[PDB]
Amino acid sequence: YFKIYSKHTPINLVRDLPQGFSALEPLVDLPIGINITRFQTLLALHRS
Amino acid sequence: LTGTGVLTESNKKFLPFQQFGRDIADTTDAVRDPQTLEILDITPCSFGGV
Ligand SMILES: *[C@@H]1O[C@H](CO)[C@@H](O)[C@H](O)[C@H]1NC(C)=O
Repeated sequence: YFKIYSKHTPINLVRDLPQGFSALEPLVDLPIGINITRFQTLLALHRS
Repeated sequence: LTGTGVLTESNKKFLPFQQFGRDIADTTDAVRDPQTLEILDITPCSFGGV
């Protein structure tokens, strides 16, 4: 089971992680049943 | 989940994921009914010493 917990926060801080507390609610539970040892972040390019 | 008690209306703002509730003893104190998704409080039936 892949448990994803999420919390969405409106901030206005420029550079770093804001200092505070926010408990993450569970978003989705996925029955994927696969081995995971490595992961990748996906970004988006901007072209002009 | 089995038990005995009186089911009454409640004012506990359950979050969407949240289904039931537990007291210190871990006995269920509130439950969300299937089919209608409403939140029912579970209050033990009156008892005491004679
Ligand atoms: C049946 O249960 C689902 C939740 O599992 C609910 O969304 C749906 O409204 C229920 N249907 C009826 C007719 O109660």
